[PDB]
Amino acid sequence: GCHVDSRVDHLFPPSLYIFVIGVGLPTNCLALWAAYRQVQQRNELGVYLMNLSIADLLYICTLPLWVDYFLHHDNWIHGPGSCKLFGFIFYTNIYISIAFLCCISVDRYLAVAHPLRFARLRRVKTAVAVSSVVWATELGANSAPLFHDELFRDRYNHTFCFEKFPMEGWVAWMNLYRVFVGFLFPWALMLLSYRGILRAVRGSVSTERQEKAKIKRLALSLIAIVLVCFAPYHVLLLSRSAIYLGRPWDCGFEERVFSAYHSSLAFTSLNCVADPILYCLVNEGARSDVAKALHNLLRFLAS
Amino acid sequence: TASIAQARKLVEQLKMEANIDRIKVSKAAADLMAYCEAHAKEDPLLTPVPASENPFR
Amino acid sequence: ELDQLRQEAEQLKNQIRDARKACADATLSQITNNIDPVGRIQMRTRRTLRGHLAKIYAMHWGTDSRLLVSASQDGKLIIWDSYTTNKVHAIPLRSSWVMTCAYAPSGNYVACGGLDNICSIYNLKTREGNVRVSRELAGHTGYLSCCRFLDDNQIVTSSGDTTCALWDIETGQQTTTFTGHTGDVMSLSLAPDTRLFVSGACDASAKLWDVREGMCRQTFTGHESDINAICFFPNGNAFATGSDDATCRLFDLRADQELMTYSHDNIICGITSVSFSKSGRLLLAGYDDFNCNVWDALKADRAGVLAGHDNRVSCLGVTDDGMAVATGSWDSFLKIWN
Amino acid sequence: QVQLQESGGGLVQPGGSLRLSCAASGFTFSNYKMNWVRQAPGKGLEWVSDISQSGASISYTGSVKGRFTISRDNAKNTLYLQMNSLKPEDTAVYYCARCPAPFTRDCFDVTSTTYAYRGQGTQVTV
Amino acid sequence: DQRNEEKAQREANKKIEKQLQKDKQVYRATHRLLLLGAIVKQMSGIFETKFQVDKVNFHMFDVGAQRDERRKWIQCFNDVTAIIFVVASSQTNRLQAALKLFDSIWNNKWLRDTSVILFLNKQDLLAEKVLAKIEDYFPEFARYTTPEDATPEPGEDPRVTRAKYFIRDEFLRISTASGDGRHYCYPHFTCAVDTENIRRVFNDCRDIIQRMHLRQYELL
Ligand SMILES: CC(C)CCC[C@@H](C)[C@H]1CC[C@H]2[C@@H]3CC=C4C[C@@H](O)CC[C@]4(C)[C@H]3CC[C@]12C
Ligand SMILES: CC(C)CCC[C@@H](C)[C@H]1CC[C@H]2[C@@H]3CC=C4C[C@@H](O)CC[C@]4(C)[C@H]3CC[C@]12C
Repeated sequence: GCHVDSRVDHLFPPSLYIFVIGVGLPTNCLALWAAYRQVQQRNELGVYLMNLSIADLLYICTLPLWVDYFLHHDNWIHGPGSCKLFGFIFYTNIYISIAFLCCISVDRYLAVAHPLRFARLRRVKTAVAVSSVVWATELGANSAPLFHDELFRDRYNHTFCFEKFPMEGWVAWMNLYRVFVGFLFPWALMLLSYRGILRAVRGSVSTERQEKAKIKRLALSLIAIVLVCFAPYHVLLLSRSAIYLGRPWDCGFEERVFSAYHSSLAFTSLNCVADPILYCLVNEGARSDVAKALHNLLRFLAS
Repeated sequence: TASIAQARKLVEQLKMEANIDRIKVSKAAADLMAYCEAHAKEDPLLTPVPASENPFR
Repeated sequence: ELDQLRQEAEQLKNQIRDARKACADATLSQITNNIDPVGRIQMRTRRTLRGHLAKIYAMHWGTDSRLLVSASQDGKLIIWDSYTTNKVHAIPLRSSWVMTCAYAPSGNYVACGGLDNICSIYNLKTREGNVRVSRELAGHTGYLSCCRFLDDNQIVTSSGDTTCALWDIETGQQTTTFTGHTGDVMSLSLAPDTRLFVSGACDASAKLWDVREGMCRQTFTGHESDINAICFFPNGNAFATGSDDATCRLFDLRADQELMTYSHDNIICGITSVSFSKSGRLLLAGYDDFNCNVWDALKADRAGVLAGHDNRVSCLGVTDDGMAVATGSWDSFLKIWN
Repeated sequence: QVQLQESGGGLVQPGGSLRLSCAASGFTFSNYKMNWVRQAPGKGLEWVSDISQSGASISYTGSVKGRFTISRDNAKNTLYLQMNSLKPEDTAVYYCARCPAPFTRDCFDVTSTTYAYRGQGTQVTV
Repeated sequence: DQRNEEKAQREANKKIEKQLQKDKQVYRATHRLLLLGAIVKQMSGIFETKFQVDKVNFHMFDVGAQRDERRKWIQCFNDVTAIIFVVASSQTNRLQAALKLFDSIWNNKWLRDTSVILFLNKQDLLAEKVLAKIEDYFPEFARYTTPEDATPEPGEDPRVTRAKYFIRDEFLRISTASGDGRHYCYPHFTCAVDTENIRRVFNDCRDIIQRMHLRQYELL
């Protein structure tokens, strides 16, 4: 047990989560609808977008109990089973999202860089098998917290859920894993995939230079929106774990970084709200399909 | 030049088309109307059959 | 003396026009001006037949009003069970460029054809359950645009070589040829008595043919562009034609004239398929604007729209019992409506 | 019934001028692109000119640019070909070809075989 | 109680759909091509020649016994990967007829998404006729200049390259009058004896499929 300053933890992280829920429920539903429309047109990318939107929907569904928790200055006010289930979703999802972003990257790379070559790898069946494998490996590689304790009543009046001060060793190594594999590997693969997509688009003759510029802007937007919103949390997590592995007997870093840590968590949700915006509404066909669907639904429900 | 047999067959077909028995379009219209009236009940698309008689629902 | 023959032809067609106008007493609009409108015909999609890979060009119902044949440019003929949505037969074709297909009124044969210039007949009932090519009718020098069975041994074929042909299937020979069109023939339609068929071509003309005599009885004009679809009215005394001029027209044999025009100002696409209902009261027309319109054949009013295809409607068929209508499209889907 | 009557041909001195006219009937004239097609004595059909439905887009074959001019009067259902500075290369039969379908930007109508929407032509001799 | 007929029809359906999945896999891997001309030994109503480049299958179709009126059967070729348009670069005005046909194929509402691979052939005869006629058909030639972004092939005067590039520009005027991104014209130069023609067609088909994939994968 050590000190923790909760000056903004009960304001900023709830405010953000509220904005995230309010904006991301409609957008993630529309994104899931457009992805289903794509997969019913025989398009793998629709399968991956469907899984992305499902992960984000789950994350948004468990946010209310986190804004409740943060409004209580980190007070769980629930039972340990709720803590386990929901806290497990609060992180597993953030990584399932990054993994399906990597899947969309590699699928686009296969389509654009090597057309005429890999057809088996570009079937809806293969997309479904890969999505199932991704869900399985993520939910099994981030299952270690489910075999431990997650509710802790420090003497500081904060009933922590999935977070302890100082931390343990297994959570230090789980943190190293979550930073280096679960974040840096899919992001590096995305960077490489979009680099390949950009060189292949440079080789294009039937594409105007403007279109090339638009594609480059979209790719840089994807990479940067992932990094800007997931990098602060993970540099802080990695610093915490390194200082701990270095000297578990010390709470200066937690005292000085505890208020930036949960702000970083809040910043990650922005990805969950960000994903549907880019991967659905930057495009012409998906915007047109969702506009048609919404206008029709409203109109002929009014009848 | 070579269209002589074409033109003579054209005039032959035309003179075989001109000499036929035509009826007034009022009588033909009345016949079409009578066929539509006499067979209106036997038309599932004009008068939809109940759901117990529809092989598609 | 070519000028002499042209003068004779012009005077003869003037005589034909005067004889036609001498019979135009009252417009159909004036005779059906007091009959009740049909209201709003609302049809619903009951079946969506999936399985074709490429665009659908042809579709024929069976006389049992349950089985269907569809031809797609992937190279397959599929025999559908409309009730259970199952596939009864999938026949791979030698040429994938099929433009027409036809189900035999007996249920034993199915024909197809296209850019190979050949009418291939397939046996559906063999002792080993195999679908075989019974006969390949060669002799057309242009593409094969429409096939229609007279019986199990006779078939009528339209072609891009401006000629129609009547074939003896067992001998594989061409019994009678029907010349007289100037543009490539697009669609045929047999009369209910199988003694007369009507032909629609890319010269804005429709010709009535005697199947036995081999001669052209009447020639109908009135369209401005190529005629893409033709269909006999159930009585056999009239027929409807749809053209690339965004217009469908009702002609009558015994009057030798056009009786009604089916056009609207906001329709600027060609008609791809026409079919009548069992009563002959409705006229379903397929259009290039992705949907089918339902016309009141007696009042020239638009009674309904069949939306639900995301590409060009190519096929349109009504069952012999009049229960359902089938629509084919270039989106590779067959839909059944009721 | 679609008819296209061409008039105005005749024998002209090398260097003179003519005015061919095409009277249309049996279709909405203002809905179709119209053309002028030529057929030299021992050659096939050659395209000459092309006017749009309104008269804004006009194109000619290269050998007749600056010399010929095409116009249409949608109110009178007529098409005109004013020919200036005629050469003996212009001696041919001039047909008035209508494009097959309305409201389109493409035409397939120079076929040596029977194209349907084409008049019988007028003879120009130089 | 005839559940037997129903289960037999469902088993037949299962066999049919298994065969349909396999022939679908075969269909998506084959690229259809239309050979429209004014080659048979390069490498009925319609002739088919199958090739293979880098283990990719191509099916080329040249129309045989069909009448010169094309407006009805050209709608069957709206889903091909590309139309290969072969022009004899140059006694009628065959070049203007080629330009007219290309304009009709380009502005057809059904070929509005079909890219064209253009092959301007007969350049040996074109060369020996330029040196020695084309300006009897095209007046803008006597006032046309070879572009600067043009390949300086070794051995040939600016005259033949001027003719070649003037004809290529005559086609590119039609091809760019649209300005909408839905289908493209890949102009190439062909000789009497060549070997890289199949490579050019393969590269252009790779480009067409890649553009279609950029559109399909929400990347454009
Ligand atoms: C077109 C389809 C086949 C492309 C599929 C790309 C898949 C196989 C790539 C993209 C994302 C990658 C995953 C990214 C993250 C992880 C978690 C790690 O602990 C094990 C490797 C693993 C599981 C990778 C496996 C391979 C992977 C799933
Ligand atoms: C612990 C529990 C809640 C985990 C549940 C994971 C479920 C929701 C994941 C794993 C497998 C995924 C499915 C894989 C295949 C398909 C078929 C596709 O056409 C629609 C998406 C869909 C239906 C996915 C929906 C989401 C999915 C069902």
